[PDB]
Amino acid sequence: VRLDFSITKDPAAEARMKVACITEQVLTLVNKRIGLYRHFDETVNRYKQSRDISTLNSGKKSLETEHKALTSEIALLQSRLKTEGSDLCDRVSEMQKLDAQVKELVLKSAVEAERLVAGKLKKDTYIENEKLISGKRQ
Amino acid sequence: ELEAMSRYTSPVNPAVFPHLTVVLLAIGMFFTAWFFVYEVTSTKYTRDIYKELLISLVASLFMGFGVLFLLLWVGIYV
Ligand SMILES: CCCCCCCCCCCCCC(=O)O[C@H](COC(=O)CCCCCCCCCC[C@@H](C)CCCCCCCCCCCC(=O)O[C@H](COC(=O)CCCCCCCCCC)COP(=O)(O)OCC[N+](C)(C)C)COP(=O)(O)OCC[N+](C)(C)C
Ligand SMILES: CCCCCCCCCCCCCC(=O)O[C@H](COC(=O)CCCCCCCCCC)COP(=O)(O)OCC[N+](C)(C)C
Ligand SMILES: CCCCCCCCCCCCCC(=O)O[C@H](COC(=O)CCCCCCCCCC)COP(=O)(O)OCC[N+](C)(C)C
Ligand SMILES: [Mg+2]
Repeated sequence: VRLDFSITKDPAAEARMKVACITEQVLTLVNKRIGLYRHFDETVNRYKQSRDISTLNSGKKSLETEHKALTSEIALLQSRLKTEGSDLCDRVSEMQKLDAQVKELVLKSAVEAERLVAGKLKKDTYIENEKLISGKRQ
Repeated sequence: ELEAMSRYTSPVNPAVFPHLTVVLLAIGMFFTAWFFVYEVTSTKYTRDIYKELLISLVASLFMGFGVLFLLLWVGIYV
């Protein structure tokens, strides 16, 4: 599986390969980021958060979103397939939804009122947006 | 002499040869399957040589031992 032995190399068939590699990388990164955000929000916002670990998680999520944006720009400019419009839309929507959910969780865990039904609705909306993103991400 | 020598009992109780043959094969076979799957799905830009070496070595070891115990289980007693 290391010997090519090919004479006429088709770049059209290699473009598809260098697209598949990238989309696998991006799917892994996005799934891992969603899992990390959910795990941090569930393990740091039970009853006391103090907006310190939540701030570190938000910084890590912003760095992950920046790396994903760089990879999306790379796959848009370099490769032949578009892989940008849907990718950029999903990345912006997911970043905004993650920031809004983190802000709602950090406000509900550090206020007089304890939001349980609101937190359940926020988690359900996050899961619905994630399902739509997984249907859009193929 | 011959009086101060112990009887030579086998190192592995023969009744344990069948139990040891299936398990060692199964695990082995499993890993083997994994390797082959990995070689068909992964493209050129998504192949790690260390992961392949590791999984292949584990499969080879477990499979060698399982094959030995099976070959000895049928009664060849190599
Ligand atoms: C079901 C679960 C089984 C669990 C297994 C446990 C093992 C137990 C051992 C058996 C116990 C026996 C009991 C016994 O011995 O009783 C004795 C009596 O003695 C006897 O007489 C009996 C002796 C019998 C011993 C026989 C042992 C033999 C065991 C061999 C094992 C088996 C199970 C499996 C064999 C695998 C066969 C391989 C098949 C090849 C597959 C072909 C691949 C097809 C293909 O090309 O697909 C392609 C994809 O390509 C690939 O990647 C495939 C590569 C695969 C290569 C190998 C991988 C195999 C892994 C499988 C897991 C598809 O092509 P496409 O992709 O579509 O092409 C398109 C390409 N393009 C165009 C690019 C798209 C008791 O007697 P007793 O009285 O006790 O005697 C003892 C007396 N004393 C002597 C002791 C005195
Ligand atoms: C009994 C001995 C007979 C000796 C035969 C002498 C051969 C003369 C050498 C001429 C040069 C051959 C060119 C050649 O090798 O082409 C090989 C495919 O190869 C062939 O098409 C025919 C070559 C047959 C030679 C077999 C010897 C192989 C020994 C390797 C260890 C690949 O062709 P490609 O067109 O690149 O196939 C790739 C197809 N893709 C879609 C995947 C891209
Ligand atoms: C006394 C006991 C003796 C024990 C004998 C041991 C038998 C050893 C078995 C050898 C196994 C052959 C290995 C083999 O099948 O090669 C396969 C290619 O796979 C195929 O395409 C079909 C080949 C299937 C043939 C299997 C029959 C082997 C029977 C031997 C007894 C590799 O194909 P790949 O390289 O993975 O093709 C993928 C290419 N991509 C670019 C898409 C990744
Ligand atoms: Mg011997």
